Amino acid sequence: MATSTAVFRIGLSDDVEFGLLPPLLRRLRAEAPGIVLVVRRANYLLMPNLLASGEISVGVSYTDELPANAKRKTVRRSKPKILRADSAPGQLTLDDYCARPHALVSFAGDLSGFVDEELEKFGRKRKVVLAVPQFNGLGTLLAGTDIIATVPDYAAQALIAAGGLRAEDPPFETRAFELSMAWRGAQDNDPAERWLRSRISMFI
Amino acid sequence: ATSTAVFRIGLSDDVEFGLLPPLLRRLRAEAPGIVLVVRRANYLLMPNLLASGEISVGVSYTDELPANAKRKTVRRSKPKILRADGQLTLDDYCARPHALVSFAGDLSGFVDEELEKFGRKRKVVLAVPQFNGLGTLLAGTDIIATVPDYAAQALIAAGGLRAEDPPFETRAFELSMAWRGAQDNDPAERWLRSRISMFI
Repeated sequence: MATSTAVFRIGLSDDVEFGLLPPLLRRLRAEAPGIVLVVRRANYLLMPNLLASGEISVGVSYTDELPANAKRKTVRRSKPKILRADSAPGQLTLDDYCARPHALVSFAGDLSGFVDEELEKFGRKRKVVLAVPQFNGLGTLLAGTDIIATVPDYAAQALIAAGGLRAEDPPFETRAFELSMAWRGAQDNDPAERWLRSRISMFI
Repeated sequence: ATSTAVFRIGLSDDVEFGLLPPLLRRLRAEAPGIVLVVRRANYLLMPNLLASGEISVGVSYTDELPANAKRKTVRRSKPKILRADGQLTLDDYCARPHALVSFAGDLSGFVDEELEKFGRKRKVVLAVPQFNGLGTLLAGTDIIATVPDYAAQALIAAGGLRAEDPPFETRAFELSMAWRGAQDNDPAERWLRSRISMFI
């Protein structure tokens, strides 16, 4: 692989890109200086599209369902986290949660999510005032407001690292998709792709 | 001011990164009850979201405009070079490795078209979809990136990088706001386009 000038196309969740990419880039550069990396944005909705269409060979993303012609590997289990920016003492109760306005990380413009689906089961609801298509930058949008966001704990970690937010366990149970490495069945055999995937796994 | 309506806007990665926070602060200050949906769309994907009705207004580099649609320039082009290592000469610029940001999966960008006019070329070694975290990405490397000035301002504010003017020029980073002609009369939509235009 040292003499390779091949171009590689991978898909990454926007939060995963912060931690995975810098150490990864250094490894491929040092051992395969001719290879070019193209990173596409990935989420659990675009993930089957990116694989089935050929836009990426492998992705590291939150994943829900994948095409039948796709292999996958869990890289990290997720639990939900509440993010807030106000200064009120104490953890949010369920009543507090349902009364405050919410920011939703929605990858296709929906104003409701799985949290709303779960709250509806118990006859409760919430008001979403903001839908954003990514995780990063969310702290700049919540700052100085009482808007709260419900995100996977991996995204929460990166957003807490960005500063200005508090993280807590939600006052109820909701979904949190796994972080996965997923690739298409055809490329399980490929040595160049096996090599890239083994290099990604060296850092996550 | 008392509006509680839902607005759906499309923004490229550079605009969502550097300009959405000031825009949102101003939108919420005037109309605290509005609901905002932001869709991510680069300069090639944007027109599809406008034609399909997924958004009512988009902000991106100049692209294809669907039928019935209108556009207006909202910010002039001012690119900046970012570096983590004096000012870079043109020969240094064409010799350093380049990271390309959010060009829909391609290995070419606007700068490649500009350099060709001098019979020059560059080497793109990396393509990423986001501007946030570029500092930690270029840290300890000779890789440079060429971003719009509003993205450079936010990235320099986080520390670790230096920003310079490029050794050539380009209108290619001009921001244009596009919308459908059917919504050209909606007072709520025209309020929104008015505020986007003002707060650039």
